[PDB]
Amino acid sequence: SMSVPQTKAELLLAIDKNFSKLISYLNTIPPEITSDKSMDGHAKGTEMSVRDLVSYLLGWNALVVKWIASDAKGLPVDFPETGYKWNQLGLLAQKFYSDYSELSYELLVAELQTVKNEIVNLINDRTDDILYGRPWYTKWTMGRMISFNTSSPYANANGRLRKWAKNNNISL
Ligand SMILES: [Ca+2]
Ligand SMILES: [Ca+2]
Ligand SMILES: [Cl-]
Ligand code: NA
Repeated sequence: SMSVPQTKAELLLAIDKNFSKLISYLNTIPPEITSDKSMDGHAKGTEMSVRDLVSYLLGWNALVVKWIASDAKGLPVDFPETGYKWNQLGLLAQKFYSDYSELSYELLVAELQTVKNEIVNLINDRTDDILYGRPWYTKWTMGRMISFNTSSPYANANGRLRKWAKNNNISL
């Protein structure tokens, strides 16, 4: 649907559309301002930087790749992550923050592009039946696990960046 992809084609489209927009925004923003803690954060009342936002996106995108790739190698997978429950997603996002705290904006953007390319490759190697035809992780399809961690967060990031750019001298 327009809300949540329900086919392989829709998933690829949402990724392509939302990521193309995101990368256009990330390539526009002067890197010199990407450490200002001037964006509203995920939890209300917090603040984050553009670099921090890229770090959060990278963590979710790397995670879904790790789930799929590890499963495909016949390895057990902890969801959402080893040591975390599904009601600890803020805590998990803070792991990403620490994981990537010393990485530059430029390296983060490059890494995000790399893992986005890898998720597209994983999708391309599969079919609609694999992605949407049956459950994969408990009640959820693989395709939904992918959009939940890629196209949906990309679109949220795009909206956050549009709002922020209005107060930071950036047209986009
Ligand atoms: Ca903001
Ligand atoms: Ca505050
Ligand atoms: Cl989703
Ligand atoms: Na989906």
